[PDB]
This record gives sequence, C-alpha cells and structure tokens, in this order.
Amino acid sequence: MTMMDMNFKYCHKIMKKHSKSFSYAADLLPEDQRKAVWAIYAVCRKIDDSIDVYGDIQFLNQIKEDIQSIEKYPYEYHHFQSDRRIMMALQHVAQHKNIAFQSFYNLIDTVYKDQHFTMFETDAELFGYCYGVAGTVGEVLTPILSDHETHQTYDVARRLGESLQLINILRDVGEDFENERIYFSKQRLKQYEVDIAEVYQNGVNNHYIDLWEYYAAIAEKDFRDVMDQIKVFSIEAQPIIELAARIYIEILDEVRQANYTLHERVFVEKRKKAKLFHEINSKY
Ligand SMILES: CC(C)=CCC/C(C)=C/CC/C(C)=C/CC/C(C)=C/CSP(=O)(O)OP(=O)(O)O
Ligand SMILES: CC(C)=CCC/C(C)=C/CC/C(C)=C/CC/C(C)=C\CSP(=O)(O)OP(=O)(O)O
Ligand SMILES: [Mg+2]
Repeated sequence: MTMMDMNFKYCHKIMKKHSKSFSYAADLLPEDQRKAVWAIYAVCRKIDDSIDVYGDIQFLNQIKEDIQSIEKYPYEYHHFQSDRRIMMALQHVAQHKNIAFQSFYNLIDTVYKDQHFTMFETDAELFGYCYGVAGTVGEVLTPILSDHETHQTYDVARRLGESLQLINILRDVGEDFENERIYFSKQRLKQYEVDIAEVYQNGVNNHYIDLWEYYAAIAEKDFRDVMDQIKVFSIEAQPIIELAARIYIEILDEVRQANYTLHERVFVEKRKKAKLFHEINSKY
C-alpha cells in the first residue's frame, strides 16, 4: 500500500464513519471513481463538521486555504494546514479530473453562514440553502460520475443533491429542532398552522403531516425528474446513483411508517440496501 493509497483509505474510513446512508453505495463504484468520491466526501464532511462538530472556525478557513492552494498550484508540494491526508487525496483527484472549486467555496460560505442561522422566510430561501449545502456537492461530483461535463449533467447532479437535502431535512425535523434549527419555511409554517416547538412537545398532528407531505411531494417529484435523466451519468455510475437516490426515497417511507416521529432518527438497514440494489441491477 503506497503513500497515496493510505490517504484515500483515510478518506474511505471518514465516509464509512459518517455516511450510514451512502458509504455502501459509493463502494460499489469502480476503483477510480470510488477513490475520488471518498476524497470529495471527506473534504465535504470536514467542512460541515468544522464548526458544527469541532466548533472550529479557523479550521474552516484552513480548509478554504488548502483548496485555494490546490486550485492555483495543482502540481506543487503544499504544507496543507487542515487535514493533510484528505487534502493530498483531493489534490490527487484534481490532477486527473477537473474540479469546480467554486462549488467547494459556495459550500464553505453556506456552512459559515449556517452559524448566524436565521429561519428562512420563504421556500426560495430554503431551496437556496439546499443548493448551498448539497447542490454544490452534486456539481463537484459531476466530472467523477460522468464523461460528459455539459450543462445537462451539472444540472441533473445539482437537482439530485438538492432533492436529497430536502429528504434529509424531512428525516431530521426533530433532531434539527433539538439543535435549534427549523428548516421548514416561515411562510409555509404560517400557512399550514404549524409550530415545530409545539408538535415536538405534544406529538404529530394532522396539520404537521399535511406540511411534511407538502415537502415530500416536492422532493419525490424532483427525484422522478432526475431519474429520467440518469443516462447523463457514466454507465457504471448509473446503477449506484440510482441506488443512493432510492435509499433516500426509502427514508421517506420510513418516516411515514414511524408516523412522522420527531423523537427518533429513522434509517434504511444494510440488508434492505442490497434488496434495492438487486432490484435496480435487474434493469441493468
Ligand atoms: C457517489 C455517491 C454514491 C455519493 C457520495 C455522497 C457524497 C460524496 C456527499 C458528501 C456530502 C457531505 C458530507 C455533506 C456536506 C454538507 C452536509 C449535507 C452536511 C450534513 S447533512 P445531515 O443532516 O445528515 O447531518 P450530519 O451533518 O450529522 O450528517
Ligand atoms: C448521489 C450521487 C452519487 C449522485 C449525484 C451527485 C449527488 C446527488 C451527490 C449528493 C450528495 C449530497 C450532498 C446530497 C445529500 C446528502 C445529504 C442530504 C446530506 C448529508 S450526507 P450524510 O453522510 O450525512 O448521510 P446520512 O446522514 O443520510 O447518513
Ligand atoms: Mg454536521
């Protein structure tokens, strides 16, 4: 195992640790796509965790600075300030695929702003945050998952990412409230007669379901439109992308089965993941 193999193995472990949902999916990819996804995931995990988990703002500027170094001087040796093993992997990727650095910067800005957190007044603000935190990961992942880096491909990847974040939000309502976040819209909450602090304390009411279901329909419709345009990805990536997406669509059915609980984080079991993949691969 070489120096660089070790760097990507560290990234793998980070994703194995943090992505209960998607680690299983990514490791189905061919060796070179797989390794790139690990590195990107690890860069993204480190970004999201910098403040929220490590409570470390300087580590976030350090991550930005490391990425900036890679963008300007992809072939030099850098004394990376944040996590050396990840940044070296990311640099390795960037020598072989072209990376939309601006997408890492958008994610960084969103993560920064997600401290002075202010409830979205409008859904358009909520969707803007879905772009910031997930659409950009979609964009960053595009050259790894497709040989066609055209607008259609960036577009489908961006929309897929954005729809997964919405399901994410739909899974995490109660947990986010515990950490003092409501991602549902002030407008949409005022419309549906819903206060999250109240259904947390008293239990799921019919107003809440209507509202939750309003949003799940947005995410299910966008998922379906992504699926129709899946041939935009490479042939080996398609079944996996479809897996990762059908896993999240399964999350919604779990929330539904748990009567929309706000007091427990639902999940898809590993065994049900393989069932899904078996079903998907039949088409392929
Ligand atoms: C190719 C393929 C199959 C997919 C790979 C997936 C991939 C590389 C994407 C990584 C993107 C990552 C890490 C996320 C960055 C920002 C974000 C959405 C954080 C937390 S969401 P949650 O609400 O879950 O909270 P908690 O922060 O606790 O995780
Ligand atoms: C997915 C793919 C390969 C195809 C195209 C590109 C694409 C859509 C990538 C999406 C990856 C992102 C940021 C979208 C959703 C992931 C998400 C909602 C947040 C944290 S992932 P965690 O690790 O927190 O997962 P859990 O909390 O669910 O366990
Ligand atoms: Mg976090």
